[PDB]
Formats: sequence, structure tokens, C-alpha cells
Amino acid sequence: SGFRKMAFPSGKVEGCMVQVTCGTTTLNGLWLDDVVYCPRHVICTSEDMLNPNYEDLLIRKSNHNFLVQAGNVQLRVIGHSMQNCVLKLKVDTANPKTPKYKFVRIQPGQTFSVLACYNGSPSGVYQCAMRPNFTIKGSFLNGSCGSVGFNIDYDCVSFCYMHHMELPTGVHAGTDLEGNFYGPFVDRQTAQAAGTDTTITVNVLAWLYAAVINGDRWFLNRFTTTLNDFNLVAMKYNYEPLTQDHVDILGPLSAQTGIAVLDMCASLKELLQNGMNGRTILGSALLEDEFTPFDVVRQCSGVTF
Amino acid sequence: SGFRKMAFPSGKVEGCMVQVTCGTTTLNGLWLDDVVYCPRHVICTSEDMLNPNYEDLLIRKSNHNFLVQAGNVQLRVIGHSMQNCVLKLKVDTANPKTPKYKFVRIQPGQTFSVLACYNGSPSGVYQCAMRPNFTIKGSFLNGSCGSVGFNIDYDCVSFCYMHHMELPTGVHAGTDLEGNFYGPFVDRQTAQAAGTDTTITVNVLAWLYAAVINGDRWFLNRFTTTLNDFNLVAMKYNYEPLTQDHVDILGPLSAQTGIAVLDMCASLKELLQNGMNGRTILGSALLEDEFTPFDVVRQCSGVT
Ligand SMILES: *[C@](O)(C(=O)NC1CC1)[C@H](C[C@@H]1CCNC1=O)NC(=O)[C@H](CC1CC1)n1cccc(NC(=O)OC(C)(C)C)c1=O
Ligand SMILES: *[C@](O)(C(=O)NC1CC1)[C@H](C[C@@H]1CCNC1=O)NC(=O)[C@H](CC1CC1)n1cccc(NC(=O)OC(C)(C)C)c1=O
Ligand SMILES: [Cl-]
Repeated sequence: SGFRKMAFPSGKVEGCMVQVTCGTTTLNGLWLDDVVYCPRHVICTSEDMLNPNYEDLLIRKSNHNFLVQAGNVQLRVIGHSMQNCVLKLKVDTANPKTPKYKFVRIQPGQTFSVLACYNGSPSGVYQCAMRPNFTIKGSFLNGSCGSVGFNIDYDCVSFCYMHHMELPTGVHAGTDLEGNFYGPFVDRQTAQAAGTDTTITVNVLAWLYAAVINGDRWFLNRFTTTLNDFNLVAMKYNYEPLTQDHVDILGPLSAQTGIAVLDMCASLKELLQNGMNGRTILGSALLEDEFTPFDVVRQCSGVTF
Repeated sequence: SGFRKMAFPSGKVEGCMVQVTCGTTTLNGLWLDDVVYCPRHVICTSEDMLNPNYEDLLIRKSNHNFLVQAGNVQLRVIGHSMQNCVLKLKVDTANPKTPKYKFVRIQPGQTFSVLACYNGSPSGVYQCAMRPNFTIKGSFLNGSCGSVGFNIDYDCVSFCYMHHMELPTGVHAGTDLEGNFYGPFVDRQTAQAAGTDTTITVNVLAWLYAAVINGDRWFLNRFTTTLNDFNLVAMKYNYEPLTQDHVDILGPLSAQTGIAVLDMCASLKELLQNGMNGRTILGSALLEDEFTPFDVVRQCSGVT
């Protein structure tokens, strides 16, 4: 009973957060086995940030220029390399709190938990989606760089995001853990703009199913729609196209509620055309698009880690 | 920048969660030093639940009847006692991951993080406010009983909530860690219902300050209101009276933004009377009342 934006328990990731210092710049690192991952811009001065030549700045660094701190303990750096926009610091000590893990690159619309950290100390946890324009709507201040985003599958932590920068209107950009940016962004202090964002239609439908599971039924209408007729209306309201793959993915939620996906689409089409008329769904006055179908099943069925 | 509903990092609490089984009832316990804390209704069959005589039921139990599992390890129960609605199981092993901690009783309008657990395994974390009607708007399924709520202050975990029950309207009730219910609720199967709730005025103002700090400022106006004139309008909308103590508690946010509390109250009065006319504040189409002034300061100033 009840429905909440819910993060993964952060304990497995908290035990991996360290502080990385290079001269005057301090940010967060992820310590897995004997490697610390962090944003490469830890090596820049504010001067360098405008247009850094990262390969050139790193040549000028030595193992000893990297101060890595895990609580009270300094970790000795015995090697360093750059992969894309991340620095990999080889340390002489493997993290005893290393969980089972993998690095994954997520798709727009997929959700993940962020452990917000400052000076290598976990400060807060919240749930985000990769927006269709490859930004995230985060909460990050100066010091938060190297904070990571993740999912848990049972006891396996999938790292999908590392935080690098803030874009116009207070949205955020970062990389996967191989250091490749999500979206066309670069780690430089330079005018950059995200594309126009859109609503994650498959997620809105997942959340209408969550609504029915939780006893909110008012928006259910007597109609069905074709996928074509649905997309004609959705594109008019800056919704992502709904694919057959999306219809097929909503199948289990459809079976749970006895409401055909295209009947739920006809209900969404009416909400977009008519609005909600001052009414709420699951305590929201707008349609929520940061719950995946898996997130809804997770929460409504209580899967654990 | 940016502003999100944010929970505390849950790791210190995850290291305390165990499974407690008595007969066919499995729920969650909190393992601190050599004591496991859980809801006393772990001892009931649904038979027992109409008016359970917990004192009698507990006398009839053996330590052996309490199966306590911490991951792969069974903890030997060597004693049991009841404090209010909480069962205390003495175990032969002190939890080595016991954090620095306190038991606190929170006030209506204050917030805390919930670690939702099933079978002693953490499932998710989210933020809740203790509502003025002593309920919480949580997300809890069968097996969630014994999940706890907490705040972290530096390295100290303040445990404030243990989950016992769901109410009509999809809201939740539970106890502090001494087993005293928040609100007039009782741990038995008897029809029960929350009082009428009210909106936490000081929290809505905190959140409007969070919006301004983040550059969401369309709702600001050149007008001011007296405290009385504010309370005359807002109380018609079922808002808590704004007191001078509330005005003082907002002092840091008022000083940070340079917007006097009674300046900001003229915004809120206009939002209540006219609505948002299709706009959002921090991506919400409604006024949010589950952020305390401390929550906004914490998040906008990055305390760790
Ligand atoms: C990150 O480097 C960090 O936390 N550094 C530690 C102190 C040493 C920050 C995190 C951001 C600060 C505010 N919010 C954030 O998310 N990242 C940066 O400062 C960026 C580094 C560059 C990519 C390499 N960064 C630098 C300069 C400007 C900006 N953004 C910016 O000006 O945003 C506008 C105003 C929207 C254009 C930036 O993100
Ligand atoms: C709790 O005891 C639990 O998780 N037990 C473990 C499975 C063995 C549950 C938690 C709730 C189940 C669904 N969501 C929850 O939050 N708590 C209870 O079942 C209550 C136990 C009583 C306090 C001692 N409880 C018992 C009977 C009825 C109800 N509520 C109820 O019927 O609510 C309606 C359906 C909204 C009227 C209840 O919460
Ligand atoms: Cl809303």
C-alpha cells in the first residue's frame, strides 16, 4: 500500500566512496578491487577548465600527485591511466568492501539511484531517470563530481553513471563508468545546451498501472486505440513514440490489472487531450515519467537485494 | 544546484536488519548490540489478532520459537521481553556493525528516511514526514513490519520509527523504538482510521525558499502580508497556523535569499487563492509540505 519514488539501499556503494585530491581539486572516487575511478577533470586548474588538453595535463602528473583517502586511511597510488573522461588510479590495496559489480551503459528512460557524495562521504540518495535528451534532473553542488548512479540486481551492483557537470536550467550530465558521456556533452567549461526534452511515454503508462494497482481508477475510459492513433496524439504533447517493444514490455502490468495496454493508451490519450481537470493520480497533479515498468513491478511486488 | 527528495545513505541501518520468524509469521528486526527489536505482533497467529493478550502469548513462547537470521547466520535467542508494542530479543552475539545510535521520538512535521525491508533484506529507501495526524505516506507491503525510520547526524543514527500497520487511504502507522505508537493507533486487527490531516505550512515555505535558491522564482511578488492576514487565508485551506517560532526557524532561508518570510507568505497566499495557472515549482504542480527548513539547508549546502 502507498507508492513512493524509491532508491536502492546505498550501503554496498557507500563502502566504495573515497576522496581523490590532485593539487587544489578534491572530488569523489569509486574504489573497486585495487582501482579508483574518478572524473579526469580532477587534474585541471580553473585556468585549464576553459579548454583542457587532458592527455597533456596527465603526462605532467605522477602517482604521488594523487592523494586518495578512504576515511582515515591514505591509499598509495601505484599507477594511473585515462579511459575516455575517467581516470583509473591503481592503488596498492583492494577494497575489502567491494561488492559484486559490473559497469553498464543505460538507455534513455531507464532509472537509477544516485549516492550524492562530498569529500568522499555519502550525503544522500535519490532516484533519477536518463532523460531522452541524455541529461538527469539531479541534486549536485560543487564537490559532488565522481558521485555515481547505480541499480542493484539481487547482490550485483550495476554502475551506470558518474557525475561530471551542470547544464543550463539546473540539469546534469555525466559518463558511464568507461568514461563515455551520455549525450553530446564534453568535460570542458564551455557554452553547451541539451536538446529539448520529451516525456518517457512507456514510463507514464507504467505509472498509470501503478495508479490502478493502488486503487486510483478514475482516468480509465471506455475506449481502446491503435498504436498509430496513440502516437499521433502523444507526439503533439512532446511524448516519446511508443513502440511495439514498449507495448510488449507493459504486458505483465497489463495482466496484473486486467487492463489491455492499448486501453491504458486510450486513457492516456484522453488525459493529454483534456488534462486532469484539477484532479490527482497517486498524489501527483501531473503525469509522472520516472518509474520504469520494472520499477513499478519491483515496488508493487517487494523484490529485495 | 537542483532539488530532489533525498533520503539519508542507508548503509549504517542495512547492517542492523535481520529476519525474525515466530511460527508462520516472518518480519524484520533491528539488531543493535545483543538485542533485536521488532513488532510484538510477531508472536500472534492471525487467530490471535482480534484482541491479542500479548503478555500471555509471550509467557507461552520459548526463546527457541524465535528464528533470527542475519544473512546466512542464525542468531541464538537467549531472552525475550516486551516494551510497549516492541519485542526485545536478547541474542548471544552483539552486532559487530552496530553504529553509534539513539532512539528519538519525532514531532509531526519532521522528516525521516525509511529503509523498507522484506525477510530482513533491504528493498528500498525513501523520505517521509510524520503527518500532523500521526500517519506517514509510505510504501509498505506484507512482510515490511519492523522496517525502521531514521535520521543520521554525522555518524549517529537516530531511529525514530518502526513500521506496524496500514490504514484506509493507503497511509501507515507505527511506533518509536520504545514501542509507543505515534497517534491513537493500537496493534490489533480492529477497524482504525486516520484523523483529518493538515498541510505543514512552515515546510511549504521552506520548499518555496528551495525553489528560489534553485532559480525557480516566477511566483515571487512585490507584496507583503501580516502574519495574522496570512493565517486568516491559509487556515481556510486547512494549513497549520504559522507561528512566530516558525517565522524564526525560516530565518536562515530568509537571510540566504534576502526574501522576508512575510514577503514569501504573500506568494503562498496568492498560490493558494489563484493556483499555479499551469506552471510548476521545482517540477511539481502542487505545493510540497514534506521538506523541513533543515532538509532544504542540508541539500542546498551539501552537509555529509
Ligand atoms: C564537479 O567538477 C565537482 O563537483 N568538482 C569538485 C569541486 C572539485 C562539478 C559539479 C558541478 C558544480 C555545480 N553543480 C555541478 O554538478 N562540475 C563542474 O564544475 C564542471 C566541470 C567541467 C566539466 C569539466 N563545470 C565547470 C564549469 C561550469 C559548469 N557548469 C556551468 O557553468 O553550468 C551552466 C551555468 C549551466 C552553464 C560545470 O558543470
Ligand atoms: C505487518 O504486520 C507485516 O508486514 N507483517 C508480516 C507479514 C507478516 C503488516 C504490514 C502491512 C501489510 C500490508 N502493508 C502494511 O503496511 N501489518 C499488518 O498487517 C497490521 C498488523 C497489526 C498492527 C498489528 N494490520 C493488521 C490487520 C489489518 C491491517 N490493516 C488493514 O486491514 O488495512 C486496510 C486493508 C487498509 C483496512 C493492518 O495493517
Ligand atoms: Cl505535481
